[PDB]
Amino acid sequence: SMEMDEKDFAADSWSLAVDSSFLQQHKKEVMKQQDVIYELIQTELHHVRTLKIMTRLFRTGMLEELHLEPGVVQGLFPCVDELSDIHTRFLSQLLERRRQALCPGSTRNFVIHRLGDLLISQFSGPSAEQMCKTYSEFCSRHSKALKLYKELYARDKRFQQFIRKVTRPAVLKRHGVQECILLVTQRITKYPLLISRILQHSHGIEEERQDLTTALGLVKELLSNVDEGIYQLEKGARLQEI
Amino acid sequence: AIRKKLVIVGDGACGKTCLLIVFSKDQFPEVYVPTVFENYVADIEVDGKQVELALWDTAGQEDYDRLRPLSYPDTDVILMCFSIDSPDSLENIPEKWTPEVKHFCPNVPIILVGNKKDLRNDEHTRRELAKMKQEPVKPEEGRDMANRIGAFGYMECSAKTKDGVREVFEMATRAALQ
Ligand SMILES: c1cc([C@@H]2CCCNC2)c2cc[nH]c2c1
Repeated sequence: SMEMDEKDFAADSWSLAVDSSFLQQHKKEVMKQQDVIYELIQTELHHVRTLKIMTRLFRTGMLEELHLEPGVVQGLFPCVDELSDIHTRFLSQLLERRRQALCPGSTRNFVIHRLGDLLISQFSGPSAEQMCKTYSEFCSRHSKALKLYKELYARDKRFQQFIRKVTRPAVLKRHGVQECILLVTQRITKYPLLISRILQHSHGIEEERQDLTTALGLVKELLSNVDEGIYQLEKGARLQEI
Repeated sequence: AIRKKLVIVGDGACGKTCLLIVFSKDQFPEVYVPTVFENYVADIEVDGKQVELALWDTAGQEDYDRLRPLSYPDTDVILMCFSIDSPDSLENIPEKWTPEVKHFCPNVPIILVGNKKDLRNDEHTRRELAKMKQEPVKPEEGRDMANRIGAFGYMECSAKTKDGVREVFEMATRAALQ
């Protein structure tokens, strides 16, 4: 992550991120909607950060320090470049929507009134097709990635020393290789929970309530498609077993 | 310190996300309660043993039968949650959650946890339940279900007041060490 975005999302809520003199000017219903929108952006920022630890810290570090065969590194981090592209782009739009909403003279006071339109765009058309295809591939390769990790850590000394070195800082406590893989798999099922709670506090504008209802239906359609397209791959599985 | 993994399972409104948030923050959040829980690695010392307990939630995965089991690999302890204000969440334990957890986590200890124990003394809760010929889950009903499914043990808690929360996680750590 970058310092600018970390400070903007350091607070536990939107009501603690904005100036208290700006908070006072708003209705509690707006504060509640903004707190949930802020949680969605803050967790999207953490999700992209998880993907950067996988591509830059783990994957590239293995390629440059261990000179591990790229097919092994690919098996450990399937679709990480594609996932990083999809979520970094989505995050850029969420961050730009917040930036545009800032008051002049302020880097923290903002109200996001429109979100449904961005959520319909992300979860429809080509971008939705790419998320469905990428998560179906990722989640089908998830178990194999974990077994490959466990084999290498237990039997390779240089790989074990690499892992222990890169995961030593306290900021990486919940971000080991297996933890990153499960954090990524679980991300997609957080979207309907966050969007439903945003919808609960977005009845003030009828068009926004309609856009969030549409976005919710699109995320559920995507999740159902990803779930149906999954079949766990096994390393060295025979045709007779498939 | 040894590394252990804990996963919480249960119906959508069983209060599992609130339980994980309250333990990881070590208090009931006063300004805003988060909608979701990502993960957390707790530093716990139980009975003289130091453990790193990784905490995971299955909230949002209840309708996705092929995504949900991806949370199960290498689990050391399962917390199987139900809500005391929801007797219908208790009946889903034996024939939905128990067969799934025994298939994907064989020989993993299960702790049956009765959440929202404070609602046993809530008037609005008792009135809404009496309209459907129901009442809050009794302590003996929770213990009998835990006995029936072969649970390691039965525990109760309240994320709202923090009562029994620390004890649940210390016992889960002891269960993961056996
Ligand atoms: C949930 C449950 C199961 C099995 C089948 C029924 C008994 N319990 C275990 C599977 C198998 C694949 N995905 C699953 C999700």
